[PDB]
Amino acid sequence: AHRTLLLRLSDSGEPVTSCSYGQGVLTLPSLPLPQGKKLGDMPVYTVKLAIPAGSPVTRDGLIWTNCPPDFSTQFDREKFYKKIIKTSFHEDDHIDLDIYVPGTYCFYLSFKNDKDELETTRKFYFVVLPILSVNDKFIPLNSIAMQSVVSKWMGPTIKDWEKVFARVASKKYNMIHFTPLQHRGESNSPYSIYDQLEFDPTVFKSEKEVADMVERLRTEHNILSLTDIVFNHTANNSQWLLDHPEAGYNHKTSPHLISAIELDKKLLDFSEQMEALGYPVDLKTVDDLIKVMDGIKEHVIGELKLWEFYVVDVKQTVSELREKWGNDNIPSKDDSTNLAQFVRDNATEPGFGSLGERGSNKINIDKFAAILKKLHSEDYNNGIEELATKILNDINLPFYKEYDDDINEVLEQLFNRIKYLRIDDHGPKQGPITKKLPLSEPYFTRFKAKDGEEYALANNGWIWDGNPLVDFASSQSKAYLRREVIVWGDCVKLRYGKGPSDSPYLWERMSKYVEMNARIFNGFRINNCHSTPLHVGQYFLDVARRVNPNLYVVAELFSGSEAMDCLFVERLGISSLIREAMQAWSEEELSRLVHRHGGRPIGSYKFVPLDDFPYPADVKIDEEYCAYNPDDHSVKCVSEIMIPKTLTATPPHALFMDCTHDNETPNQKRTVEDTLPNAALVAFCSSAIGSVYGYDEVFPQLLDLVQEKRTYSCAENTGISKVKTLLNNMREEIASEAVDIEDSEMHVHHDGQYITFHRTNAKNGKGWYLVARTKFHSSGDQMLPRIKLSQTKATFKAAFSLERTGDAPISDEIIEGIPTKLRELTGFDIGFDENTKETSILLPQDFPQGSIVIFETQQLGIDDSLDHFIRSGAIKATEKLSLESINYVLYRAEQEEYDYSEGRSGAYDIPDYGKPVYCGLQGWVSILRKIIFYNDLAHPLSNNLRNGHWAVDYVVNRLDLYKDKEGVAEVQEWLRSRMERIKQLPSYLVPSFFALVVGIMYGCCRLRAMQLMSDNVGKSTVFVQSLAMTSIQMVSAMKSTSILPDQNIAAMAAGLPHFSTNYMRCWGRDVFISLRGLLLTTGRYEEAKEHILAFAKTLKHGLIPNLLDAGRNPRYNARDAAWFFVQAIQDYVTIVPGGVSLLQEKVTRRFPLDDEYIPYDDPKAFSYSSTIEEIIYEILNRHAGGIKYREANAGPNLDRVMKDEGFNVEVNVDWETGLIHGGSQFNCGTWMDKMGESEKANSVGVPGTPRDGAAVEINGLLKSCLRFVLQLSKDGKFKYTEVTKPDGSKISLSSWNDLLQENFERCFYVPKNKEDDNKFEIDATIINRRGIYKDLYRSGKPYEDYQFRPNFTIAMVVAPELFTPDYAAGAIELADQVLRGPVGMRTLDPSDYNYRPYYNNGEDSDDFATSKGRNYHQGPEWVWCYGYFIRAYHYFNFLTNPKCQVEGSAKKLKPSSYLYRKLYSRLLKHREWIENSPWAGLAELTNKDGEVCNDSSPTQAWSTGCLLDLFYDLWISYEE
Repeated sequence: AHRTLLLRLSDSGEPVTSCSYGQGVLTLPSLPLPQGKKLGDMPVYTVKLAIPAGSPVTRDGLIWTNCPPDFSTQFDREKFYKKIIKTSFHEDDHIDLDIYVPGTYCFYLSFKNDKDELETTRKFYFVVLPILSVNDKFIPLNSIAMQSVVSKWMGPTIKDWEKVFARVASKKYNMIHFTPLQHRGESNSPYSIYDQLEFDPTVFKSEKEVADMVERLRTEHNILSLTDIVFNHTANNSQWLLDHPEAGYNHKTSPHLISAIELDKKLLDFSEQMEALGYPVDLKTVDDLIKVMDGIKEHVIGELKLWEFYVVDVKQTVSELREKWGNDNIPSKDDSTNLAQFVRDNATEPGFGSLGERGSNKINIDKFAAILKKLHSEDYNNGIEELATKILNDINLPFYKEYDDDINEVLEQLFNRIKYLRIDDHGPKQGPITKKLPLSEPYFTRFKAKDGEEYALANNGWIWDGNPLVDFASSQSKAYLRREVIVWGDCVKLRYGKGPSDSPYLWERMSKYVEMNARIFNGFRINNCHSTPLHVGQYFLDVARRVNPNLYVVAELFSGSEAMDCLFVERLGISSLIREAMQAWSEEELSRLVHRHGGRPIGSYKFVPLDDFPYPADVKIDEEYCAYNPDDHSVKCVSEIMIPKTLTATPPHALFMDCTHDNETPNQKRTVEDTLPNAALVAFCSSAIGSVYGYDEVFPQLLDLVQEKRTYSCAENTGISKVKTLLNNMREEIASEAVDIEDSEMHVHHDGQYITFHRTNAKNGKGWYLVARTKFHSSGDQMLPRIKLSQTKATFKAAFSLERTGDAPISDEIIEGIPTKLRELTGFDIGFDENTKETSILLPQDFPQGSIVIFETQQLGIDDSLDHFIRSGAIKATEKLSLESINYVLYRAEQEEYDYSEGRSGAYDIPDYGKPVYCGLQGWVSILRKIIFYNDLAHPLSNNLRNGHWAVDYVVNRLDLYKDKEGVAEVQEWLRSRMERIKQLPSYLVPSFFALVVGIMYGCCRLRAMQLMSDNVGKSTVFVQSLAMTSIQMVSAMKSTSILPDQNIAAMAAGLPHFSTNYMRCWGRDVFISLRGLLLTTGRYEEAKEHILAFAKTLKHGLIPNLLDAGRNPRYNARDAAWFFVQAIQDYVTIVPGGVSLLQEKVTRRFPLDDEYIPYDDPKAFSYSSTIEEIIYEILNRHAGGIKYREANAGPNLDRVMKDEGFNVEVNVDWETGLIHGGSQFNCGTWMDKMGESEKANSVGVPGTPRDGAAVEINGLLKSCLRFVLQLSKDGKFKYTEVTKPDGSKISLSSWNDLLQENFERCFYVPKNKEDDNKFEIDATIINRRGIYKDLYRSGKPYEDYQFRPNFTIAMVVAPELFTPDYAAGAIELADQVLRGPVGMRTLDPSDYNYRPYYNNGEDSDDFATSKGRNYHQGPEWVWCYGYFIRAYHYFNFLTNPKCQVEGSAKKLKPSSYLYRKLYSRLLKHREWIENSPWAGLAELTNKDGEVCNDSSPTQAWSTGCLLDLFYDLWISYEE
């Protein structure tokens, strides 16, 4: 059915962590194959790789992976396959990795660098666990009970072994771990193997014998099997070690140990001659042990040549010097020792500073002459002897000090270990000399080979602390020399190299040894895996997995850190890590160990796709979460939306051993009674568990793996066997339903000698409660407090006490255990309050140390059908939503909610935190995303969610205000029914289920939006869809305002929250700048029409107003609005199908045509009907014919700081140029309309940026309007070409169009060369940078004409014909370098003297430029200008730079990856902003260089709509 996981990658190809579970590994969940199918019938898993659109990796990017393409292909580690990344700037690309067989797979990405070079990412591994079945019943990996048994002590025959099998089968273990079942060596240690390719001839002969015994275990006792595999060493007496001695580190293969060889055999030569030498041998004399090796200083050290291994032979070099004296970096005595080291780095020969031969380090005498020729006496006798001798002696000064530090560690390590082995340090074991025991532990197992030579391999062991990853036998280490090796004489080196080329027979023999056990057993076990080299373990485990595809791997892995552990688990394919419960020194350490492997906290948050995922409109869905069948064994999606289960790093699985075959007995470390609680605490952990044989049967002491020959007793059902039968059988009931990490929860408590373990299943509410009194020591009576479980019922399951009945039987042929009584306990009182639904549990006074009690518990209100009810129905509930109604479910600012609630409601106040930014689900999701990611159950929202049901009912009771709107009623009922069911749960579970219901409904709403919008939005990246959701944030119906004076309908707000209510909401300039991005790009055609019709009614003076008071008394101080309005009409007709129908739409006009007064009530309002066709011409003709007025109701009651002359602004056209002028020095007719008001700074009524005269945007939009109506008349959709002049003259629209074409660039452009200043009208006394397009033509203050501002880019976008390309490309490149901030566009050139980029509206200081906000447009970085900027930056770079073009499919020149990369880099700060903002949008304004402006509006309509304009450009022109 559906076995697909989603693996999202970053912009650098790295996998993204959906949750923070800690340092982990991309492990895929162990699940049964679909019923009936077997390996190969279908992909076991499919990893969906998600690559971000436009990321640098997509540039000629390839997905490499070592995953076989099909089941027929064998797995090769280093054979990677190619996958083509489908590059797009809008849509992410998904690439499936079909996996047919378990193993270790990895992937990396190759792409074209920014340097046009090739680059590669890291290799990223993910493991697919094996499928463990016994007959035809699936064994989940975390339900494994492993009994580790040792072959030596199981008996003589196979039938004597099957007696042990029947005993562990009664204890209901399902896996047996075999110590190496092979031929042992001269020590009978199970880990020193004679020949790895034959089994113990005492027990088995052929492979068939051991293989049939294993298959008998599977069939008769339902028990699987695995074995220890030894890679690091072999026995010291192997007949194949005589044939192939190069398999170990010898003087040929590893020459550096030659010095260590001659020191080890300098002790096997002294330990035998230890009568007269070292005369007091076994005399236990601490005050004479000095003398014991004070003579060794001369017995070995003095007889080892002062060690020429380091030191250059001084006189044998002067001999070699005189021998061959005939054949500008030179120092002198002035660099005393640099002269010496000059030879060390310029005159030494291949192999210096290198341990190997006795005379390995030497000198190059043939070029020593050429160097010494450019020196002193060209004749040796003259004292060059002593000179070179000192030069050489100076060279050997560091080697001598390297020697003294070496020797000190050689003997300091000796007189410290000699003590412990024999002398009573803490563990005594005396002994003088022999061959069984010597003086020095053997360091180099020596023998004679079949080639006749006397070889010298060595043993292996473990240094105390030494990277536990380096080879002490390798040349990098000096441990065998300085005697820093704790050796095992039983075992001998195994020298693997960089591959099979360094030791061919060793790699070939271990290959057939590994695959021999892989044919038989279900898996392996690797002791000291951290010491086996990585490339060695990877190869042989891959060979094993080719034989046994379901190979289960256990490893005792204690590397340097958790990261190194995860890397080994990643690459090797380890399926389980060994944890030892006996390592806990105290009760607190045991509860902490139990805490790590117990599970997740109770009431943990559940993952959900939120506002960080793409929501493709064309997505498959489980309409009622019902397309699942239990026999399919599919991994389930989170909700009705079929976004597959996420693949995230999880901690490597664990196999918790209450006691291994290497650690001491409970009897030894603690007491015998601790065997019962220590095993119960381990068995309650949500992982794999195991135990050594004898732990359950309470053997007295740890069995010596080397010496002991006694056999396991046949005494059945001793000690814990009865309890382990109960525990293992209980875990078999649980294993059927528990699946993933979010599905098993835990609470663990430690109170003195008691440890509480509460195991809970998060799906059904079932659980187990374990009370375990530990017996680390007999430490007096201790009473445990009353146990209180909230909203839970408890049931007694079982209870036991373990008591010691005397000491252990002493025998010489059986290993018998300490007698133990197993008494069942009673007295536990379980009280249940039928009101508070609280269960109390009291322990009885007869509960001695070493006892346990188990309860079956069930959380109230939870059943198996809860998860289905919460995850279903939400899509059908959103079926009737609309792009308007979604605004009331997801957003609504607090002021927006007061509008509907008359100021009673508002946003929920989270105590100790505050209120969510929106009232709807977005306000919750913005807070919940970080909470779920970190499982922050301590967050104030998490605390409040379990403290009461207030937030639960707040989500449902809000929608009573908007119940009548489309689809809101059914959305509320879904929330009502689900939240009602949630309140019936225990309090501590409410937060997890609250965030689950909210996220599910939020996802269904966000998907509903993408479906209602157009394809370009509904198929794009998260960033584009996040931008598009701002359209829903701003378009809402209100009560206190609207866009129509008669009705309350949807109205685009300027920004939230401060531009949302009353007249502060609608602004004509803001509406029509954002109309194309928020409404046309998204597909809201009918809503964009309503806004055009609404403002068309409010035309006066031939001008569209900025401040719209819903069409009653609007403010007409906007010289910009009318041209953004007539441009939006052009954008409407260009995009909307059948958009020319808008021109003949008839709006009821309002204030009379003759620029009359204010009669909203007088019947002269609903009077002269006007079509959009005549409204456009009414604007074009009224500007040309001349306008002269003073604002209606002029006086303070409109602008109480504007001056008397400021109220009479006006406008007309200079017909020698054809462009529009207007404004004055007391004006603010443009978008930079900050009016001063500071009385302490003396600026009341002074505008900060009046833009009088020819504005670039107005003239650019005018040219766009003229070009629009000209082609419109060509198609018979515009009747008019006559334009009246104040006198009465007439000019055709084409002539006015050509006038700007001939004169616009002439007036505004400032040429780079001083030569052509005589053509572009420039007074060079007032100029700053050339190559710039002007900001204003003939303004009041002429220096404001030649200022670098982002406004000229509006003209470049709407009227590109006005620009010669080379001038426009160079001018916008300067803006990229000078005026472009990270998110906003600098409103004024930083090099200017008026540049103040910090905006503070409350400043009272006496600064004329900064006080009370005059800076508003003189430095601050605005985000919407960035949209118009990057739109033209894309356009003119695409036309100018040849690097920005590449071949177009079917011959249509498209942009290049070079340009897409430059566009993508400039939007990263925007995608970051909308990602990490409580308001899901972009700010209106930003202080200098990205600094947050507190006074800026957090989400603005035209800040995002201008970015959506860019994406629509790239889509509508290329993506066809």
